[PDB]
Amino acid sequence: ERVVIGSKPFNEQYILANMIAILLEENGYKAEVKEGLGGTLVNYEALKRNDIQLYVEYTGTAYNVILRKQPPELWDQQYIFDEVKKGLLEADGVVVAAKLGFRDDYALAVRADWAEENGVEKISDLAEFADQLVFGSDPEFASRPDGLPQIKKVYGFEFKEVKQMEPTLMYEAIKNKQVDVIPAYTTDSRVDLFNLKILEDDKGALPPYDAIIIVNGNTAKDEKLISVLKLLEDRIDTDTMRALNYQYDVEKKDAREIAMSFLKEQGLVK
Ligand SMILES: C[N+]1(C)CCC[C@H]1C(=O)O
Ligand SMILES: [Zn+2]
Ligand SMILES: [Zn+2]
Ligand SMILES: [Zn+2]
Ligand SMILES: [Zn+2]
Repeated sequence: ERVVIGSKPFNEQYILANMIAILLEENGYKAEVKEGLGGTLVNYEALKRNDIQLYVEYTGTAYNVILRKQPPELWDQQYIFDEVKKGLLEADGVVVAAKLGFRDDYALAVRADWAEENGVEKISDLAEFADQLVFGSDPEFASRPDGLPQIKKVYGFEFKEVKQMEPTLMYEAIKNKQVDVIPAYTTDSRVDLFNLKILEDDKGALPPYDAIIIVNGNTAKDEKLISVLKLLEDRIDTDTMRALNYQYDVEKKDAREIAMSFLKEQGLVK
């Protein structure tokens, strides 16, 4: 069988898509990573129509963006998981094959020297300044229901200007003062490297984003394939994902080679 794996445009998507490809290839499959489709909704549409067979999604995204479910009073990681697994199955036959073992959350970040000068530590501290700050979005956060609309609704403010750019460009943009705030990805060590400060989400606006492998209904009938995917259950924690991402964004290593090195070290390929 030919297995096509989707990807959103950033480090860990490339790495994990290649890591899954390698594992599937080791178990008799022909696997390929498909790049360039776009973001969340284009990948999920492609999965439903069988253009792709699986990709790496996140619980909070599936809940808010795909299932368009209503935020509960308090975010609970396992509740959101349980409802995404039920909800994806009920709606489109999509199966949650595995939990990878890490969260990659959106977290609002600013420059650390500015934050220290202004006593900013939490998102609600931004209220004073927000209408004078430029927001640098990735392709999705500005328009997603759990993005800037959710910050507006929960915290009661909007930024002065919104610019959108591909995910990896956010970190240099804020460092170089092209923007003042970004929805940094928490598995990206460029937050520390470029002297940025992640702010506490003190009013609990944003959900947990636990990485999960999702598979379309027809592909999931393949029990051998599902069981290869489950070899990765809980195997990748946040510090591991961050290390691998660094090898991609800073060391400029090829995603296939980063994945291959990890699989060998963990004994998943000999
Ligand atoms: C992983 N996230 C929740 C944070 C980074 C991009 C977004 C998503 O891919 O849904
Ligand atoms: Zn003002
Ligand atoms: Zn588990
Ligand atoms: Zn670890
Ligand atoms: Zn070896």
